[PDB]
Amino acid sequence: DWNFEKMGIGGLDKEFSDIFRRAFASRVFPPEIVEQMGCKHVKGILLYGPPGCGKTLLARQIGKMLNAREPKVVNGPEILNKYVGESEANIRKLFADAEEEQRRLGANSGLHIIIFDEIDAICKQRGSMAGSTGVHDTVVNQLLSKIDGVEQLNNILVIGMTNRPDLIDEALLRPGRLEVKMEIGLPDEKGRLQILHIHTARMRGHQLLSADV
Amino acid sequence: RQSIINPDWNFEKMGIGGLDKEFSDIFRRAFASRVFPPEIVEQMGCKHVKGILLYGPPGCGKTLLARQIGKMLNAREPKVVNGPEILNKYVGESEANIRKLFADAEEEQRRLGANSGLHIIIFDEIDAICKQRGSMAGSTGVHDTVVNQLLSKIDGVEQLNNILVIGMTNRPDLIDEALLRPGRLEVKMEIGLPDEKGRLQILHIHTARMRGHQLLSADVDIKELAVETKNFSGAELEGLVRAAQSTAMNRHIKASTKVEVDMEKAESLQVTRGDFLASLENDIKPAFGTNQEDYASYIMNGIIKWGDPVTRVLDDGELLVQQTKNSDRTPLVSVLLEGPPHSGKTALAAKIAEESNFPFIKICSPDKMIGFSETAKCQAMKKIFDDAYKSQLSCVVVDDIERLLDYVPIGPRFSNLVLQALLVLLKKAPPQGRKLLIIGTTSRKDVLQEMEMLNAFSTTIHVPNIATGEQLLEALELLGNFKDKERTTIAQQVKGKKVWIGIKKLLMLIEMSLQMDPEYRVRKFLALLREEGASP
Amino acid sequence: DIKELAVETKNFSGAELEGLVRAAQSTAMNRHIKASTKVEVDMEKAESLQVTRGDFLASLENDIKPAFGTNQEDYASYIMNGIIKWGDPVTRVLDDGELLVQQTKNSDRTPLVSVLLEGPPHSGKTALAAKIAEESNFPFIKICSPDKMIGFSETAKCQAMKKIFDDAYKSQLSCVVVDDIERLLDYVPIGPRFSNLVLQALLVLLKKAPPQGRKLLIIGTTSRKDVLQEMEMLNAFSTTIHVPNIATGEQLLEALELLGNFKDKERTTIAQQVKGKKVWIGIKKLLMLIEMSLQMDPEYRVRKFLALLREEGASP
Amino acid sequence: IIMDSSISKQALSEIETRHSEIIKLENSIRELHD
Ligand SMILES: Nc1ncnc2c1ncn2[C@@H]1O[C@H](COP(=O)(O)OP(=O)(O)OP(=O)(O)O)[C@@H](O)[C@H]1O
Ligand SMILES: Nc1ncnc2c1ncn2[C@@H]1O[C@H](COP(=O)(O)OP(=O)(O)OP(=O)(O)O)[C@@H](O)[C@H]1O
Ligand SMILES: Nc1ncnc2c1ncn2[C@@H]1O[C@H](COP(=O)(O)OP(=O)(O)O)[C@@H](O)[C@H]1O
Ligand SMILES: Nc1ncnc2c1ncn2[C@@H]1O[C@H](COP(=O)(O)OP(=O)(O)O)[C@@H](O)[C@H]1O
Ligand SMILES: [Mg+2]
Ligand SMILES: [Mg+2]
Ligand SMILES: [Mg+2]
Ligand SMILES: [Mg+2]
Repeated sequence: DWNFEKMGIGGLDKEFSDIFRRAFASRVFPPEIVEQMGCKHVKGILLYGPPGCGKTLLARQIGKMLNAREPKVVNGPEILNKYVGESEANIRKLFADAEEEQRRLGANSGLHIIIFDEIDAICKQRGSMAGSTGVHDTVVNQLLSKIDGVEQLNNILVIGMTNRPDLIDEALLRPGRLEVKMEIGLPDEKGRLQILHIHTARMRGHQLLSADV
Repeated sequence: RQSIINPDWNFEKMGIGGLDKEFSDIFRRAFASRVFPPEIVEQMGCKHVKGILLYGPPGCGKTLLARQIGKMLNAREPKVVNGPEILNKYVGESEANIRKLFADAEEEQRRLGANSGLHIIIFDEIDAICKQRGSMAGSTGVHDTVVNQLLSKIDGVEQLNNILVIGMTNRPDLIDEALLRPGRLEVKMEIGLPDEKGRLQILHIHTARMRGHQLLSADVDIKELAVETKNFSGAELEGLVRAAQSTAMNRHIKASTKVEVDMEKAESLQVTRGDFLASLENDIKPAFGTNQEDYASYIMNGIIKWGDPVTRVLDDGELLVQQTKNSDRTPLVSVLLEGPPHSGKTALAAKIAEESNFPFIKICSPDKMIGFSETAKCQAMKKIFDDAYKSQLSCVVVDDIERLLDYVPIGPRFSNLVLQALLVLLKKAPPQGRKLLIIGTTSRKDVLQEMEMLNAFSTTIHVPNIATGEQLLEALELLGNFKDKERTTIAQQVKGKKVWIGIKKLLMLIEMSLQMDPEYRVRKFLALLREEGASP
Repeated sequence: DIKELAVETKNFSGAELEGLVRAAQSTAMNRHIKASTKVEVDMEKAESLQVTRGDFLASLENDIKPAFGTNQEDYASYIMNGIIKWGDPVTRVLDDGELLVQQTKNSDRTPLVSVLLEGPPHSGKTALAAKIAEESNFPFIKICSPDKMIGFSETAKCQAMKKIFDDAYKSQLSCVVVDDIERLLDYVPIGPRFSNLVLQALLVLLKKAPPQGRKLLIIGTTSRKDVLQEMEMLNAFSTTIHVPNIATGEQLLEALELLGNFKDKERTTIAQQVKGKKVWIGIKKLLMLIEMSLQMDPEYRVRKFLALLREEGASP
Repeated sequence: IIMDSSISKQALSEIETRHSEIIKLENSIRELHD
């Protein structure tokens, strides 16, 4: 029981058709045909644009749109400890449930969502030409080694929100990990009309808005 | 002898295409002595190799090859390390974790002697822990201890003969030197971009199940896809096929505000060429290939032929391209395009580059280096050229050389590191038999000649301005502006004089003279032209 | 033959030799196997396995590479298109180099000798130091070129040069090449500007005798002699050698004949219009005008070559 | 502005008779043996 009219979003009526054509299209078709096709589902999305334009809203709404289990949340720089080898434990703890479910059952586990906020904060470019950045290298490696690795996962999906698309490590933005990327820009007139309607509908309901407005 | 190889393993089952030579080499050097009868090996008295390393650009098939080779051998299961997964905070616990990997082989050797089974160990992302033994100054020191433990356990006082270690990395220059001698890690391989046959084999491999169930329409032709995509890695091909399938499936599904599926279209499901072309145009974008956006921001308003001097530049560019494509003894040729300012010399370079059909084309322009220091500019240029060195052909454009050096007439002043990193990069030949071509643009030739930078460049082409009034009339006619009697009067006032104006300035004078009423456009145009035409 | 392998391998350590032997064994063994859809090993030809010398050379040239000193790849990279003989001025340089290298091995009063090759640009100096270094058959040979130090600051260049020179004090006798000096210590006519630390390091390293009883030979190349003379550096080098350009029609004809281009009638056609004047062109440019010319139709070839040569016309 | 730190722990000489079994010793001495 869900329709877009109850989502609460207004204006991003075209930047949502794609995200429901490349990320979820292969989980609603009859399973037998998809199995006969032998394809693998996408496991990443990246949203970017100016600040304060409706990004986190899409995250919550997409998270609760599916029957998926309740989203986890990593709050950017909340995974930086001080002892040696403590950030990696925090990173690894996210995929424990996914791995356990993938091992127990097979091709039947429910979708697991991991909402990643301020991706640019930690996932900086690894760099080269001698010199060690510090702890960022280890975190980046431990992250790149889990989404795609010797052991295969097919019941996960990662969402990343940031406003600087050209400060993220290039090895992370390749087909197979964080493939689909979208831009959410300022809205034109119709967007403003829909936004105002959505935000004033409640008051208009109870005859609390004068007819002069 | 129970064959180390699994009783049933055929190369067709592995599913790897385009890596035949590398796999043959690996099998020959790391598996040959375990399949030959044992008595002759005992007589010869040799010790088996115990190391393999893989490196290359991301997304070319390293972890696939490692996993498949690990699965080939029917002897136990691999022991994986997922990166920096062996690390703790208590003193002296990383070394214990490292030591727990080799324990089983140590125990088994003594019990069984010389009939043990191969024990494999995979070291995904090796460059996270093993680095130069003393290049990390300031840390607690776990790196040095880990490196020493690994070195002392692979080849120490006691000897093992039933292990095999595989490593993967993207930067095969930070790894320790003492770990890459003929004792520990011998066979080192590079996984590079495939050629036409590799792409054909990969596309055959991936789109096979769909062929089995008649889910692929006969309209599709594989050879066209193989030829049409150049410098695509395997992951990009997989993404292309997946995007095509996704579009085909989404075609049938109906409605988004209320999910609905129609079985009538579902039963008859097929993918056609149109989906493939749409996916190629819109979704997938290679990294080592050519992009269609670089040529839409520089050559903005097409190229018109206002006279004779326009065709000569293109012809000479074609001649240079042909020279660099079909000859040896000359694998690196460069050319300099120069002329007065506002003449249109940054569009001709782009057009010449685009008309070459080279797989790899790149433009290095100062638009993307605002505020950078000297070192940042040097690093950026070095990275561009390093990427260019990884293809069979290439073409690199250097735009507005005088702005890279940071020149200024007063003083004068400029950067020196950039000048040298540019002067020594115009004579370094590419590795092996790989070609290259460099096209530079400038507007002040004398200053460059005074810097002794005219020896590096192998030739020079001159881009002239509009000189004869007839050329101006031709340009005005071709641009689609004042015509009929208006044209006539302009001619009457222009033929009896000389004109000296660039082509980028005419497009601005015309547009500036069109904002008046429809009675004074000609007069304003002539006044502006007279005020601007300082014939030198 | 064991002695051939002993002589060929240079700067090998024991592990390297063991690896070479093992690789040769594996290559010899691989013939019997048939890595078809199923792995098969022949049991008839087996027991007749024999290791041949060709296998040893193949393993040497494909699957083993030492890590102390230069290797054939660098030599093939620098001296690229061979060393032709366009006249007498080619043999003189090699003879002088031979005399110098002979001196730096049978004497003890002078355990350090330095020489400098000078001439006009695009004349073939970096491909005559390599040949002299190679023909000496010294145990340790290293080349210090500035294309491996792109973007380095002054200190990094100093450290790299110091390390390369320290690697040469732990051998019995060695040769070191410093090519393109004018680019090691950045120089640009405007100003002038340059690095001072590099100049001081070089000027102190060129007069530092090695430990007791060991010898060294330094060969340096440059293109602008006068600037070096003006830095008070040209009284530190022991001697000097001059590398000239093609300066006569007969030498141009000889070079064209030996390179293998413009044969038969076209050669006489060129001779007609070339014998009536003198020429001034280096040997590296002459290998580029030829390639530029050989791109037109089967006809209209000599015309373009002569035109390009005429345009590139100057003199001292 | 960064410094990763390692730690070292120590065990405790857990004693069964340092409390609640000194009372049990009394229950064994003053009561059971009495
Ligand atoms: N025949 C032509 N040749 C070149 N450019 C042309 C021609 N016809 C039209 N143009 C347009 O003229 C402009 C060419 O000059 P451009 O805008 O690239 O600047 P430029 O020559 O690099 O200038 P600057 O020297 O000031 O950096 C482009 O808009 C190009 O579309
Ligand atoms: N007799 C010869 N002597 C030297 N080089 C020759 C001779 N014959 C052919 N060559 C070729 O000439 C080239 C050597 O010239 P090289 O590029 O080293 O000149 P250079 O003076 O060092 O240049 P620059 O100062 O511009 O860097 C090589 O291709 C070599 O094959
Ligand atoms: N497309 C939209 N339609 C309706 N409201 C929006 C939209 N985009 C943003 N908003 C409003 O912005 C507020 C906060 O947005 P927020 O999630 O903070 O965006 P961001 O995370 O990009 O700053 C929400 O309360 C919401 O009402
Ligand atoms: N030679 C190949 N043959 C077939 N598929 C390949 C080949 N190389 C890469 N691929 C495909 O592309 C992907 C490569 O990713 P992978 O190699 O696992 O990552 P990485 O390159 O970082 O090791 C795989 O999913 C595989 O399907
Ligand atoms: Mg937010
Ligand atoms: Mg991988
Ligand atoms: Mg320009
Ligand atoms: Mg030189």
